[PDB]
Amino acid sequence: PEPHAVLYVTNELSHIVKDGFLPIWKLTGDESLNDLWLENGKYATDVYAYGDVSKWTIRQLRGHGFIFISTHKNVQLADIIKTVDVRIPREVARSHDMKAFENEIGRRRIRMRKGFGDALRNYAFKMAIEFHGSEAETLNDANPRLHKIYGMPEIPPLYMEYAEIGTRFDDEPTDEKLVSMLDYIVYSAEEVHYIGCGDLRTLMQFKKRSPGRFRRVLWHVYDPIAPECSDPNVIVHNIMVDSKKDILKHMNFLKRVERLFIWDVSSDEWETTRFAEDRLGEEIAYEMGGAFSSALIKHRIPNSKDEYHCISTYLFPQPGADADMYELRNFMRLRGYSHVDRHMHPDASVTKVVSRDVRKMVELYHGRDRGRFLKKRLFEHLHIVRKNGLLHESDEPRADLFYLTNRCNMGLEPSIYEVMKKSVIATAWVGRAPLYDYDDFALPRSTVMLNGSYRDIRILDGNGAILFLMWRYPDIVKKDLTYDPAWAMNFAVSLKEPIPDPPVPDISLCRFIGLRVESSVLRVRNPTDLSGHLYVTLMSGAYVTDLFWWFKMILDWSAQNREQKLRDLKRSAAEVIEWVRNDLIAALREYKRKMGMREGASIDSWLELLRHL
Ligand SMILES: C[n+]1cn([C@H]2O[C@@H](COP(=O)(O)OP(=O)(O)O)[C@@H](O)[C@H]2O)c2nc(N)[nH]c(=O)c21
Ligand SMILES: Nc1nc2[nH]cnc2c(=O)[nH]1
Ligand SMILES: Nc1nc2[nH]cnc2c(=O)[nH]1
Repeated sequence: PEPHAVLYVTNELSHIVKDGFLPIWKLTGDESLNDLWLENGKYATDVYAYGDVSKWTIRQLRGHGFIFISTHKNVQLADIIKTVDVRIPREVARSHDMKAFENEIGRRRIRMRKGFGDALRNYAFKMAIEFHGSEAETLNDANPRLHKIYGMPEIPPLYMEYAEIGTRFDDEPTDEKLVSMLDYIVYSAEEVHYIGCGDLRTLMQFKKRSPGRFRRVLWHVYDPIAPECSDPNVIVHNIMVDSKKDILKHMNFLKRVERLFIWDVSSDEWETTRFAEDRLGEEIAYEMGGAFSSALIKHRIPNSKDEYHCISTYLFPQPGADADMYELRNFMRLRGYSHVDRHMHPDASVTKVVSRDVRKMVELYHGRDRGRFLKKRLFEHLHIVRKNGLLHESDEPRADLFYLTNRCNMGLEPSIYEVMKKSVIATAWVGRAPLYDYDDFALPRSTVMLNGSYRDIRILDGNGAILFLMWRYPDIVKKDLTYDPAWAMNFAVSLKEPIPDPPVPDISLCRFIGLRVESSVLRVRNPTDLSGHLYVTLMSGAYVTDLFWWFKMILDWSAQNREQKLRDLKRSAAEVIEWVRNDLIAALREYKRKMGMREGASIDSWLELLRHL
C-alpha cells in the first residue's frame, strides 16, 4: 500500500539506474543513522539507491527496505558479507538496457516470494503440529509422522459413485506417466510393495529425482524380470504374483507401519486378461486391506465392455500419460495403519463404472504435455486432510499460513482474528496495492494491530516478522537469507511468542519508515510527539507493529537510561534505526473518536491497560 524496497545496486551498475523513472537515492559514506531514516522515509514507491554502506548491519539494511542487486555475488557490510539477492549476468549490464535490467529485477523478485514463505513455513515445522490451508508445498517439507496437514485443496478429476466431470483446466508437461505416478503416491508410506515393478528404471529415476522420500521408504519390488539392485532400502523379489501370500512372507506384523501397495502388472486376441490382472491386483489389496493404508492399482479401460465393475475408492487420470493411453489409475484407501487420517476418502469398495464416462476422462485430461497441475491436485487431495482452518478446533498447536485472507473467507474476519489469537504463527494480507498474481484481501492494519497484540501473541508485518526470527532464532532464519522486504510487508504475521526481557526496542519492532510523510498526508487529507506518533502509526494503516511490546518497551523501558539502556541492548543482540502514560490514552481516545463502529473494542481493551497499567 505504501511500503517500498530500496533497490540497492552496486557501483559498476549505477549509471543505468539514472535513466529510470523511479527515484534514485544516493549515498555517500556519512550519512548518520537518523539520516537514513529521514531520507528513506521520503520515498513513496520503490527506489534505486547506491553508494557506500559498509558501516551498517544487515538487519539494519533489511529493516530499511533493501534489496541487493549487483553483477557481483555479494557485498561487504558491518554485520557480515551478504549473498546478493539479485545477480545480473554481466552480459546483461553491459549492454545497458534500463528495461531488460528492470524486468530482470522483477522476475528474481517474484522468485523471492518463496524465500519469505519458506522462512516462516520453516519456523512453523520447528514449532507446530497442526497445519491449515495447506498445499503440495507444505506436504513437501512435512515429516508426516509429526505434522498433521490440513486444508481444502482444489479437487482433481475423479471417478466414483459419482460424476460431475470435468470441467477442463489448463495444464503443463511433467515427469513421465510412471514416474509422476510414484511422485504423487509417495508421501507417508513407509514400506512399498510395488508389484509388477518392471526393470526398475522407473523407481530409479524417481530416486534420481526425489532422493529423500525414496530413502525414507522400504521397497519390496515384485517381478520375475526385475534386475538385481544393491540399494539397501530396496528389496528385490524375483517371484511372480498370483496370491496375496507372496506378500505376507515379506511383512513385519510385530511392528506398525503405513504400508503402500502398487499394482502395475501386465502380461504378453482379446485382453479380458488385462482385465483380471487389474481385478486381481484389487482382489489382492482388498484381502490385505488391513495391512495397507492404501493401494495404487493399474486400471486399463476396456473396449469390448460398456459398463463394468471393480473395488475402488477413486478413479483418476494420470499425468504425463500419452493421450491415446486409456489407462486410469485406481486408488484404494484402506483400513490398516497410517500417519495421514484418510478416512474422509471413502473406504475402497465395489464401483460400477461406465467406460464412456471414463473415456471422456482420458480424452479431457491425458496428454504427454499435460500433467503438472493434475499431479499436484492428486498429490494434495490424497495426502492432506480435508479440514477448514476457521471452523477447526485444535487440541494441539497450530500454524495458519497464507490462507486466512483468501477471498473465500470474506466476511469471516472475526473467526480470522480468533485464529490469530491462538496460532503459533499465521498471516494475513494487509497490502493495499492493486495487486496481481495474488488473490487475497486486506485487513485494515490499524484493526490488525489492535485485535492482534496479546500477552502471548506478537503481531508484526512480514518484514519485522522476518527480522525478529533472525534476531531471536538465528538458525531458523539465517541472516544472509534472501527475500523482498516490501513483499514481506504486505503481510501481517502473528506468533505465539513472549515479549523480550528487556523489551528492548529492536528493528523487528521499530522501523516506522516514512512516518513523516505519512503524518503530513494525514493532516492535509483527513486532519484534526509520542502521542502524535502512535496516533499516526494507526490512523495511517501504513504500519503493523506489536503494540503491547511497543508499550512495555516505551514505559517500562525508555527512559530508563542513557547508560542502563544500552547496556540492555548489547546484550540482547538488538539493533535500531532511531536514536507519559497519558498522551497515549489521548492517542487512543482520539483515534476511536474518529471511528466508533469501524472498530475497535479495544481501544477499550488497550486504554483499560494504560489506566490500569
Ligand atoms: C477407443 N479406444 C482406443 N484405445 C487405445 O487402445 C489402443 C489399442 O491397443 P491396446 O492394447 O488396447 O492399448 P491399451 O493397453 O491402452 O488398452 C489404441 O486404439 C488406443 O487409442 C483404447 N484403449 C482402451 N483401453 N479402451 C478404449 O476404449 C480404447
Ligand atoms: N511469501 C509467500 N511465500 C509463499 N510460499 C508459497 N506460497 C507463498 C506466498 O503466497 N507468499
Ligand atoms: N507428486 C508431487 N507433486 C508435486 N507438485 C508439486 N510438488 C510436488 C511433489 O513433491 N510431489
